[PDB]
Amino acid sequence: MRLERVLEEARAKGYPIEDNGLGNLWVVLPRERFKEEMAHYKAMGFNFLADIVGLDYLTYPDPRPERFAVVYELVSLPGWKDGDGSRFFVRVYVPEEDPRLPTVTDLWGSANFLEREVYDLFGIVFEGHPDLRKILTPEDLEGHPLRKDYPLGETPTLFREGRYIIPAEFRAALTGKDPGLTFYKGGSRKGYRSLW
Amino acid sequence: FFDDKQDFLEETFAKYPPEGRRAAIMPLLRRVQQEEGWIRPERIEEIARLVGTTPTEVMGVASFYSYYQFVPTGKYHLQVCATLSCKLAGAEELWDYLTETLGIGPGEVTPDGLFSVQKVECLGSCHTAPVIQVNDEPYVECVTRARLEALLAGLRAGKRLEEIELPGKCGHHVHEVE
Amino acid sequence: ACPAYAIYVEPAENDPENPVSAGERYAKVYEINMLRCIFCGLCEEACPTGAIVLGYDFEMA
Amino acid sequence: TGPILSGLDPRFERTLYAHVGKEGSWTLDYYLRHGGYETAKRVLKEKTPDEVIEEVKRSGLRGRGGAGFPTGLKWSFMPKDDGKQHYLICNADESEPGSFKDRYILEDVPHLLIEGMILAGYAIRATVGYIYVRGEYRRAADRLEQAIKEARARGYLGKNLFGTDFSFDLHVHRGAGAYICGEETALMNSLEGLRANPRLKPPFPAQSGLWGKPTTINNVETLASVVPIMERGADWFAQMGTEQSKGMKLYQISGPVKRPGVYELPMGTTFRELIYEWAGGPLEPIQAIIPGGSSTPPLPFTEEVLDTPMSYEHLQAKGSMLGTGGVILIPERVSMVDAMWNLTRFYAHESCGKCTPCREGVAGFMVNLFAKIGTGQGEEKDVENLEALLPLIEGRSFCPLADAAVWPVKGSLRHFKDQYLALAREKRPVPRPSLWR
Amino acid sequence: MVRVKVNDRIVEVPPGTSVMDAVFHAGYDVPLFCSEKHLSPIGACRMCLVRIGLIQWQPKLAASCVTAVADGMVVDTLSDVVREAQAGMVEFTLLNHPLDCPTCDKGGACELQDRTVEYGLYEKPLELPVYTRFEFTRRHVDKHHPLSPFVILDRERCIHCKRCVRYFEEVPGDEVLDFIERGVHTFIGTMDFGLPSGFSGNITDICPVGALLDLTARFRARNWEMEETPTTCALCPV
Amino acid sequence: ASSERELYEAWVELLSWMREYAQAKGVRFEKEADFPDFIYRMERPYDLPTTIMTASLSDGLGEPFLLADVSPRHAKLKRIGLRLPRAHIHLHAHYEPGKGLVTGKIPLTKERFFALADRAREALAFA
Ligand SMILES: NC(=O)C1=CN([C@@H]2O[C@H](COP(=O)(O)OP(=O)(O)OC[C@H]3O[C@@H](n4cnc5c(N)ncnc54)[C@H](O)[C@@H]3O)[C@@H](O)[C@H]2O)C=CC1
Ligand SMILES: Cc1cc2nc3c(=O)[nH]c(=O)nc-3n(C[C@H](O)[C@H](O)[C@H](O)COP(=O)(O)O)c2cc1C
Ligand code: SF4
Ligand code: SF4
Ligand code: SF4
Ligand code: SF4
Ligand code: FES
Ligand code: FES
Repeated sequence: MRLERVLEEARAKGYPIEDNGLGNLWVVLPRERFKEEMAHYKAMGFNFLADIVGLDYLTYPDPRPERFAVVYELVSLPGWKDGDGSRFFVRVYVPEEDPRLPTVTDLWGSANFLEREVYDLFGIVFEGHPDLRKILTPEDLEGHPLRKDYPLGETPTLFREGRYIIPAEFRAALTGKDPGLTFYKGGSRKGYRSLW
Repeated sequence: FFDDKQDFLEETFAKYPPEGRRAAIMPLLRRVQQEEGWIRPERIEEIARLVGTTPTEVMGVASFYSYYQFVPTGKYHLQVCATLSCKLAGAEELWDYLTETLGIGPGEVTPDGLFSVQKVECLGSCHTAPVIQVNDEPYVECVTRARLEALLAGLRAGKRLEEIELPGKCGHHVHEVE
Repeated sequence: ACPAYAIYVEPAENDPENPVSAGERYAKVYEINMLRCIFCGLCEEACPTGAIVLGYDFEMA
Repeated sequence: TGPILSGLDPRFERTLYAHVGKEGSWTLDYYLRHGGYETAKRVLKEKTPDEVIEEVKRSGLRGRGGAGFPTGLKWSFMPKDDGKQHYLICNADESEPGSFKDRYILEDVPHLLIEGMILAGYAIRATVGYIYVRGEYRRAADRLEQAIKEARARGYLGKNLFGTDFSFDLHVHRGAGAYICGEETALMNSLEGLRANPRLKPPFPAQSGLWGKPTTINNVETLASVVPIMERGADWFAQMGTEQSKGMKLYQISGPVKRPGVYELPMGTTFRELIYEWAGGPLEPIQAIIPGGSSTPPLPFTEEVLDTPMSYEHLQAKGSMLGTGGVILIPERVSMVDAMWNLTRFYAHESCGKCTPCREGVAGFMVNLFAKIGTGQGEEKDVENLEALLPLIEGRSFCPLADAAVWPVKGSLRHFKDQYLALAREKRPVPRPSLWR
Repeated sequence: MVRVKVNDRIVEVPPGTSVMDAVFHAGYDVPLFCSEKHLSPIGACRMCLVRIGLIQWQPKLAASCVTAVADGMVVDTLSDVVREAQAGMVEFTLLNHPLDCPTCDKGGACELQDRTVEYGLYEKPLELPVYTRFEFTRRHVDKHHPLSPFVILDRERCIHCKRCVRYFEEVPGDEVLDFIERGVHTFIGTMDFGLPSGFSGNITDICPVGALLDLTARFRARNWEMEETPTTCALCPV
Repeated sequence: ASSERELYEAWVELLSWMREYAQAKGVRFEKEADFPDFIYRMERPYDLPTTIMTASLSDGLGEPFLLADVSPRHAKLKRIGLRLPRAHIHLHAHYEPGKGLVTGKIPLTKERFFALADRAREALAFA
């Protein structure tokens, strides 16, 4: 139920509403308007902040506005007094030039560790966080390594006669950006959704 | 060959433009076919060489049709009609008798070296079904059980196929049921 | 198919007169790296002839 | 009969087959004493090219070897010379089972043809003609060469024919048997001496053909029929048939029927007149009739079928087509299955291999289906299979052979379905009784 | 220039360029097996059927390669009648084609293979699987026959594309390859022994299936496994 | 039909003639194919007493002059075929209970086959 006043609002305010027919809804908020919007959600009965996913759209094949976008999942915890189950995503585009972004530490306590993680793994400097420090990655590895120009890093598999396999060239599965082995992909292989 | 037969070549090269040379393949092939009763590889190398294109080309053209034979054939290359009209009048049973009399499969030659058997599709002598054509010499029109056995027994005895007598008639361009 | 890159297969052309492989191509080198192995059955499922079929052992070291 | 109307004319006279069956019919001089080359003598020096179009354009003679853009029209598309000598190719290939009409034009009245090609030649500004005669007719090819030697000697072909600057010659060019050469584009390859395949149809013979240069192709009958036309008139012509389908036509017949052969009949004559009056009536009671050619759907033996007028514009509308008028009559001592069985075993022979739909589909799938049904190792399932294959083939091929190979088997499942379902569901082969005379 | 519309996106595309290109230009996608870059279309494989309206849809489905564009034309790739026909032609092509994939050296890069998984599978969401409908005996002919010290030919593999014969006729100008029989028996063969041309080798890449393969590199490591290093020739001044 | 068994024993026979001919005439034998349904067999039982689906006698330079294929185990309308390439000969040996292995109606026997082979050899082969 709680959801609806957000939808009608987004439509009113010119904020796009992306939608998959997969039971997920995203709402695109720009960076400027974020903090106050995110304030309204907490008032509006969305208790519980489940996820913070940093997304890197460096080699995605259809165009995208900005390189990095984070996405929060806010939830209304059903079974509780004002529980409702109104769950929805919020996406927020962030440039590659400036990595700024409003913290939500003062609106959920989930935020504390999670937003730290995304700083570590993707290069996003979170405005006003009580602490940023690297966590999962040691302080001895430069860069925020889960970005997409960064080598996964491979090491030969090794076998008796002096034969090695370099991992990355066995791998036969082809990225959708790639041309494929034959002249061109088409058909099913740019995506196939079996009919219901 | 056509080494000593240069008028025949000159005749067929005159019929077509000097750049339409590949045309010559149809008549030239058919000449080799008749005179030796089949076409062997070397011949095809000459035909090619003459017409100004590689052997491989000429092989492809030659192999297209269904008149030609690239294996040895008997004296009387029997080209039996076996398409609809003829089937309907019982070409089937003719083909049983013929083949079981002579005793050979197709691609084989009768022990005499006088008789090859071979299917073919329609000959356009449907009114006078069934019918066979023996080499390039006109169609043995009709084939009644008598006419067949007569044709064979005569042919073994060295006559021509028009000099072996054959019961009935088979019409000029309309016929009447016997 | 393997997710460790643990199977090294050098193929080779079957001698026509003394077979060791039913088809016409065979395995001149087959080495399998156990230390990298994770234990699957994706191998076994993928080999379309049912050639490689996971065993009954564990007593190795 | 009556004015500009179909049915047997009571004032009719045979024209094209006015000597055929008799002999001395391939003496140039016999032909001459019956007004040989007269019609040419007049036309070349008197009439303009435009008239020899227009006359035929009014006579309304549509195609001749099974359909065809009106003889009159097919001729309009020529450029009328821009440095390219035109060529007239007579398709005297006559495969198409049951057809044998053209045969006799070459054998018995050759000199008729030659004149027709002199007329036609002049109309489309040509100076060379090829006649491509079937690869199994030797008699016809000898008899044709003979006429051309006569005619060539005395200057009825040669240089400066009657005061015009046309010089037009013909050549015989012996085929070698291959039905696919019957299509006009295959033919161009055949003459050019390259393996018989068709070629792309967005150009048409008119703007490029034989060694690139504009060709016009007509069926023998059509070419012969130009001569009466120019002599007697489109006005003489017009009295017959429905409007735009005129002339007489050599309907021919074969299979069981107490007279088989060629009946030079006025157009619009019904099956009844042909089958009973002319062809002497039936033998056994007829199961179905294959109306013209063999690239037509069969039509059941029925009154409403028998009374249908034979024409390209009533048989159009009766859900089949009309090939060369070469009927085959199908008796009930065989089942339809053995008829189409044999027919589609013919097409598999005459598949050329280029097209996917007809290589693998007809000559690879279909033959084997028929064989399975008609040996009785069958399944009901196969008749579902076989039916369902058909729309993938019909639509799409690179050459019109395929569509001719599906239509009979298409047609037999629309009307006669039961017989197929019979032999499958009870699992029994065909009954093949005696038929050898 | 000319307004062509593929499905839902509109494209400009210079006039005199065939439908096929306008399809691929639009981002929609269709098969192909007889055409190739620099060769010449002659529709033959009968794959690349789209439907065409100019508007009014035609009862005949044009083979994209052999029909030009025309102004204001709509061309439809994804349409129910189309998809059906594509399923068809794939299915026919595979009808005779010796099951031999794993041991074929054309590996993960067999143009037939890639088309099949893209477009294939004949009618029926499923609740019971559908696979083959052939159940007669396949074609069987010769295979793995060296034509030359550098080209092995496994004849039976072929789908009778015209690419190689076509190439030979146009490009080196030497004629050394052509089809033999007729109807279904057809197979490419030669009457010249050593395959003599200075450009024999090109057929290895060009042949869509795995009929013409480069003998010098047969059996050494499966196709996908190789590391593919772009570089430049240095053996001659070009 | 139960033809299955009867065809296969004949198929071994057919091969046998080819091996002798090969050493006799100075022409090679070459296996072409093995049954798919043997390679990709993977627990199945087995009946076929050989593994060779297609095999040929070659001139000696890798061009075949004689091809011989049996129908595989599963497929319907089973047959054994012969074919001389470049000369369109397509022969269909069936088996008929009450005769033997027949080319239609004529029995196929060794003498038959050897004669066929030599006419093939002589026209087409360059060895
Ligand atoms: N009588 C026989 O032997 C056979 C009969 N047929 C008939 O023949 C037909 C197929 O013959 P096609 O030549 O493919 O038919 P078509 O549709 O091409 O018309 C026949 C003639 O008209 C010409 N033509 C058509 N449109 C033209 C244009 N726009 N400009 C110039 N010329 C044009 C063709 O070149 C050909 O000479 C079948 O539909 C069937 O009715 C079919 C097979 C054999
Ligand atoms: C596969 C195929 C085969 C053909 N075979 C013949 C044939 O044997 N004889 C014929 O007269 N027309 C045949 N035709 C019809 C041709 O269109 C014909 O040769 C040509 O059109 C004659 O010129 P017309 O259409 O002006 O009469 C065939 C057409 C096709 C598609
Ligand atoms: S079980 Fe096989 S597939 Fe799996 S890691 Fe091991 S070697 Fe690889
Ligand atoms: S439809 Fe058949 S006979 Fe005609 S061109 Fe195609 S493969 Fe050849
Ligand atoms: S061998 Fe290859 S290139 Fe040649 S026709 Fe076949 S598939 Fe095409
Ligand atoms: S060419 Fe392709 S479809 Fe044929 S066996 Fe090889 S991998 Fe398979
Ligand atoms: S079907 Fe036999 S001559 Fe026509
Ligand atoms: S790519 Fe168009 S028919 Fe082949």
